[PDB]
Amino acid sequence: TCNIKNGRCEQFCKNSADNKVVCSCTEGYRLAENQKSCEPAVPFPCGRVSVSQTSKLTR
Amino acid sequence: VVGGEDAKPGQFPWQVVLNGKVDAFCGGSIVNEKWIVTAAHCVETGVKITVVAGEHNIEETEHTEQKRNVIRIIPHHNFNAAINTYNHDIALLELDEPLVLNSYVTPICIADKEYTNIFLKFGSGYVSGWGRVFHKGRSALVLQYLRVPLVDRATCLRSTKFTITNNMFCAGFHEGGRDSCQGDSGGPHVTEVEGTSFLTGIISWGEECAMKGKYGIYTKVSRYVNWIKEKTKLT
Ligand SMILES: [Ca+2]
Repeated sequence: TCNIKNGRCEQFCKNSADNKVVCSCTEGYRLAENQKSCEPAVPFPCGRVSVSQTSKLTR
Repeated sequence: VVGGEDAKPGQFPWQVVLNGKVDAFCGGSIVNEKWIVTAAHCVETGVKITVVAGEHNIEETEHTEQKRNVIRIIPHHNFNAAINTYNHDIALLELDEPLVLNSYVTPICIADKEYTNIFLKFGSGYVSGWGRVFHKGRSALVLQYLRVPLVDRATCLRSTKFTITNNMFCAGFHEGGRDSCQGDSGGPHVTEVEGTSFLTGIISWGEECAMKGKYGIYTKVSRYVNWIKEKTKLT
């Protein structure tokens, strides 16, 4: 159920049938294979930092 | 923003600055390539406005800046229905030419009514802008940001003589010292959800800035997301 930890959905959750859940994502993202996480479906999805920041790491 | 820190370039890629009869007078957030959401009090039906996305230092050139002209302004229909209440302080700006999205120019996400409210209740959001960095002091050259805690409604109500409507929320610290301020209006109050930022409020009004016992007042975006989505569709 969506009651606990948002149904394990990274973004949106909706209760379905028999106490189970259906996760969804906002525009610019698609529901991943595991059915819970949200992955970018466009080059510059809303709400994310993509400069990543700094220039001194393994990257 | 009083008591905040300098943003790093590209840290709030949805943030824009509005220029007009007064330079860097308000902020806004990118809804999509053709639309900005800001505060209605910033856009007095009439005067010409320019929007700059990809901005960081207002006095230098970063070569990331994208300037656009505003061709249409839509203040919420109920703003100024009453006088001097600041209720429904939200407006949409259509750009003449589409912004080009990249790492420095990216939209803010906007959830449905239910989730925007759920995100606001997490209780911690970021506000940013180029407004005053001191009550009655100078405006910022470099974009500033600040994390501010949500304030429970009763303390909110109890903190001012002015009416706090259900289309508003309070955020800030009990001890003061850190707050959004004049010039920051229209900028976003955002909530980061697992690395993805969602629009939860619009910097709107307050009494002085960063004073102890007072809090910043924000437009409650959850009440307006249906309106934002109806007006900003691209064809
Ligand atoms: Ca600049």
